Amino acid sequence: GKKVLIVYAHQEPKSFNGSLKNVAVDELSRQGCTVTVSDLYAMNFEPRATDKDITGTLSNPEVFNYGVETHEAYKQRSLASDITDEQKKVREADLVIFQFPLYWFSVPAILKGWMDRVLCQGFAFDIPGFYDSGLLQGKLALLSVTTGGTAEMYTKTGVNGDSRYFLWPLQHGTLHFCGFKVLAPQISFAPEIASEEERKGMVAAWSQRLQTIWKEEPIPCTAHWHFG
Amino acid sequence: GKKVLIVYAHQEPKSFNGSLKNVAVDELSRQGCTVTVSDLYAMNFEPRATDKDITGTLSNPEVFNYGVETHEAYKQRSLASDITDEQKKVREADLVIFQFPLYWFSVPAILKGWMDRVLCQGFAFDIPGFYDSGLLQGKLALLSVTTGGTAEMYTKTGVNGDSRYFLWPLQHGTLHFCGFKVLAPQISFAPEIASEEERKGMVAAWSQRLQTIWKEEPIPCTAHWHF
Ligand SMILES: Cc1cc2nc3c(=O)[nH]c(=O)nc-3n(C[C@H](O)[C@H](O)[C@H](O)COP(=O)(O)OP(=O)(O)OC[C@H]3O[C@@H](n4cnc5c(N)ncnc54)[C@H](O)[C@@H]3O)c2cc1C
Ligand SMILES: Cc1cc2nc3c(=O)[nH]c(=O)nc-3n(C[C@H](O)[C@H](O)[C@H](O)COP(=O)(O)OP(=O)(O)OC[C@H]3O[C@@H](n4cnc5c(N)ncnc54)[C@H](O)[C@@H]3O)c2cc1C
Ligand SMILES: COc1cc2nc(N3CCN(C(=O)c4ccco4)CC3)nc(N)c2cc1OC
Ligand SMILES: COc1cc2nc(N3CCN(C(=O)c4ccco4)CC3)nc(N)c2cc1OC
Ligand SMILES: [Zn+2]
Ligand SMILES: [Zn+2]
Repeated sequence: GKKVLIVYAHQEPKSFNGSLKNVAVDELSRQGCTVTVSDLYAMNFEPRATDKDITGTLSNPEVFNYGVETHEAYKQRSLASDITDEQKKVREADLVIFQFPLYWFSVPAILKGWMDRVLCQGFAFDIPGFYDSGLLQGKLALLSVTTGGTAEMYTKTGVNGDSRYFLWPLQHGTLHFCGFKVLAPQISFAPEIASEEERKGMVAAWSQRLQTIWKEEPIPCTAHWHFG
Repeated sequence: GKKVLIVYAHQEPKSFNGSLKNVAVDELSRQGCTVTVSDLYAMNFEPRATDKDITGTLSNPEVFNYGVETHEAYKQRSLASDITDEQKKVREADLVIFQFPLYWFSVPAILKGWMDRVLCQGFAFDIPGFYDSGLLQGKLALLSVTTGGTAEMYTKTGVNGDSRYFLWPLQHGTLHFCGFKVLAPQISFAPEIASEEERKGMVAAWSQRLQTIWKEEPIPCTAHWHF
């Protein structure tokens, strides 16, 4: 028995991202997995890292330091409940899938805020207690990303460089840092450009990949994998 | 005369980032430059890309495509005023400095939202206006970043890898894509582990570099430079 959290960042249910999220839910549900979706836009999820994220007495009220104050708030249980709600979902999950359109070679800001606010020190990592010693060790993570650019454009000799270059901050700097084993990303290239058959193909490839997701090995989340 | 925009993303005026922003203001002001600051947290800047970003009625209110709708709204002068306020500052600027602490090998979400919302198709880029021909060509951009990790931690065979690895999505994927010439980043490594005198010295060095900022050449913003 397995628990899956899908962190989903798209404004439009009828979008290609919406379809990818829906087939994920359908297929994991069919397998008998426990499935939860955090639909960040529908939740109006707060992306800003602010002093509103701590409800208790601040450790240093004269000079506000977000990292210091959230680490302390986590230990004291004085974090805002929207953060601790998300942390519960992550804690219980065996696999976390991020479903999002690529925005400026990265996640949309609303999802960036989820990373900034939910993955605090004490919960997701400590110093020491990061990368292979990260606190979310034992969990799997997977990026399911859609692009405007074609696969052509995302090659080493294309304008945008290889797709793996833009994965580094997310796969390594965030997920690996927190101790996740990272599964190979699912990149669905340029669905707005693609034909009807090509889009249906991309949806079914994801659906089909999910059938055997629990048999996959993680990537070696290293500089060499990303950059060669 | 030169116009500079500083897009600043820290919650605390007394912070190390705050000090770096303040010396940039002081030094560029001393030089006679026109200086504007967008203090994102103080503005409570909206980071979410939503249909609220378009005023009046939408191009296709059945299926919402942010990219399409904001491109159309830009062309039809129908974007929310927080966005168009920022676009005016960017249009008039000769240099845009981004002052921020590194969050997860990237910009804080509030700053990511400025990028997502302000740099829309029609304003910052178009077909064929991207990279070398991007719509903001002729402008300079500069990332001034503070980190938790020391410089040693950010070496090519360090835990965190090379600094330039994380710069790629920001410098190339974003700024170069819009046509900016990118100046070398100012990276202020690990202010929190001090010393109080060593912090003084990083602030001073940023100020010193700003003295000759207009003489500098842009980096070659290529896969090669970063990797
Ligand atoms: C601020 C911003 C920054 C961006 N930065 C980048 C960037 O840095 N690099 C880059 O490459 N791109 C970038 N993009 C482009 C962006 O990544 C794409 O527009 C997005 O990935 C497309 O996914 P979508 O779900 O919105 O597509 P949609 O427009 O929703 O889908 C395309 C088509 O697929 C159809 N569809 C939906 N479901 C199905 C289904 N079940 N079967 C068949 N068809 C279906 C839809 O009806 C639609 O016609 C950026 C976009 C924005 C707005
Ligand atoms: C969500 C999150 C994600 C993060 N992700 C990363 C990451 O991926 N990689 C990484 O390396 N780090 C990361 N960090 C750490 C972060 O980048 C550092 O905490 C930050 O850059 C420190 O900058 P600051 O301005 O807040 O320092 P401050 O705490 O504000 O500065 C340190 C000291 O400088 C003092 N000071 C202020 N002005 C001056 C002055 N002019 N002269 C002398 N001293 C002065 C202050 O009083 C303070 O004591 C993350 C932090 C958070 C909260
Ligand atoms: C090559 O890399 C990039 C590609 C991008 N594509 C788009 N779109 C989204 C909409 N498209 C369409 O097919 C389209 C046409 C009509 C309706 O929809 C593709 C262009 N928007 C961006 N902001 C991009 C940024 C990039 O690099 C930073
Ligand atoms: C190696 O790369 C990383 C370094 C990090 N350092 C910190 N600090 C900054 C240094 N601190 C301090 O001296 C300190 C101690 C007490 C108060 O302040 C706080 C933790 N916080 C993060 N979130 C980091 C994330 C990283 O990679 C994703
Ligand atoms: Zn890694
Ligand atoms: Zn470049």
